[PDB]
Amino acid sequence: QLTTESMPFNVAEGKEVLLLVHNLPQQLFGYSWYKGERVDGNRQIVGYAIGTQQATPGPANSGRETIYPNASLLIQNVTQNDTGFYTLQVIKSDLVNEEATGQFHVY
Amino acid sequence: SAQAINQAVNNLNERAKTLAGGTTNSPAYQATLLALRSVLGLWNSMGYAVICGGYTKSPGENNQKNFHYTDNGTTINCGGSTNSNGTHSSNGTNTLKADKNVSLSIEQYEKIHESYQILSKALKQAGLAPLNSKGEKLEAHVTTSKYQQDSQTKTTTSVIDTTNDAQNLLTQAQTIVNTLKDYCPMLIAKNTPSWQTGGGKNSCETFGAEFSAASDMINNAQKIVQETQQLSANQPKNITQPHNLNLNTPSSLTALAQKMLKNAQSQAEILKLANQVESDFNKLSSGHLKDYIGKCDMSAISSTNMTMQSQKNNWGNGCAGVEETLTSLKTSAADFNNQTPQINQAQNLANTL
Repeated sequence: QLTTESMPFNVAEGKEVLLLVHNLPQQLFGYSWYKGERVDGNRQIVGYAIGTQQATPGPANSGRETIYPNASLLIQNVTQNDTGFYTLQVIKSDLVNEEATGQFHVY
Repeated sequence: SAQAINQAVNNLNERAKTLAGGTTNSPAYQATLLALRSVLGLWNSMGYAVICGGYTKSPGENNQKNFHYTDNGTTINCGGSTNSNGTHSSNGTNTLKADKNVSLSIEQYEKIHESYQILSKALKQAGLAPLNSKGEKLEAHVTTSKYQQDSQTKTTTSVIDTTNDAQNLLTQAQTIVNTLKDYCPMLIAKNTPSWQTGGGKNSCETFGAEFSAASDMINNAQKIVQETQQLSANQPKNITQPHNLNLNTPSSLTALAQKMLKNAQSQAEILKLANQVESDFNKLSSGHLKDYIGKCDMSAISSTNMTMQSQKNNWGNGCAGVEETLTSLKTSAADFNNQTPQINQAQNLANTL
C-alpha cells in the first residue's frame, strides 16, 4: 500500500523537509499533492502528469516546493504555516487511484 | 465533324452525372462515404480508451461529465476516477490540467461526442446525400449526464438541427480526427485488444499513422466535393443546328471544347483522389486496427470509467461497415476505369480545336 514518510518529521523553521513515497505504482497516469487531510482541489499544492512531466502548481503552492518523478515532495525554507497533514493522490494508468497522507511538525 | 463532338459531350455528361449524382455507381460518393465510415470505425475501435476530463481553469473545479452511447448502451465518464476498493471517485483526471499528451478537457470530449453522434445519426437516418445535392435536414440527439450537488445524476438530451450533405458530415469527421491528432490524449491501460496491452503511452504514439491516414482521407474527400461542384457548374452543351455557322461560331466552338477539357480534368482529378482515399484506407486499416476496424460483433470489454447497460456493447472494433464500402469503391472505380478510353477520345477530340 502507498505510504508517505516525512524526512525529518520535526523540522526547524527555515530548513527543509522531504516527503518520501513508498510503494509507488510503476504504471502511472499522474499524481497530485495536497495541503491537509483530504483530496481537495482548493488545497492542491501541485499536479504532475507522466506524459508531459508538467508540474502544474495549484492554489496551495507557496513556490518553495519541488516535485519528482518518484512522487517525492521537497519543501524548502519551511515556515510555521507549513505544519500539519499533507495528502498524496496517485492515479494509475488504468484510472484507479491510491491515497496516502503524511505529516510533519515545524519548530 | 458534327456528331463526333456531339457524342463525346454525351459521354462526358452521362459519366459526370453518374460520378456527381450517383451513389452505389459513383467512386466519388463511395470514397466520401468510406472516409466518413472510417472515422466512425476509428472512434468505435479505440475511443473508449481516450482519457478525458482534465481541468481547464482550476483543480478546484472537480467537474465531471458522462457521455452516453445508446442502443446494449454504454456511458463514458470524463473527470472521475475509481478508488482502490472499486467505488467511484469525483477526484480523478480533473485533478490534472488538460493539454497535449495528457488528457482532453470535457469541452474537447463533448465536441468529439457531439460530432460522432451527428455523423452516426445522419448516416443511419438519411444516409450520405449525393455530392451534387445540397442535402436533407434532420434532427440529431446527444445524451449526456452531470452529477447534481450531493444528490442524483441528471440526464440531458440535446437536439441538433443538422444536414446529411458531405460538407457538413466531413466537418464532423474532421473534428474527431483533428482533436485526437492535435492533442494526443493518453490511453487507458489494463478481451483486451492487442494495441492496449498502449497503456503508458499517448494516442498519437499508438495511432499516429492511423490518425494521419484518417486525416488525409477527410482532406481528399473534401477535395472530391469541391471538384464535384466545380464539375457540376461546368456542363458542355450539345451542338444544335449543326451547320448554322452564325449560331455555331468558331468562338463558341472553342469555348465549348475548353468547357469539355475542364469537365474532363475534374473527372480525372476526382478518380485520382478516390484512389488516394483507398490508399489512405489501407494505411489506416493495416496497423493496430487491422483485426478490428473492419468487423462488428458484441464483445464485453470495459475500462474503469465505463459503465454498460447489459454485459455486451460494441467497443473495440469498428462497426461502421467499412469493408462493404471498400469493395463498393473498387466495384464503382472498375466501371470508371473501363470508360477511361471513351474519355481519352473526348480529350483528344477537344484539343484539336
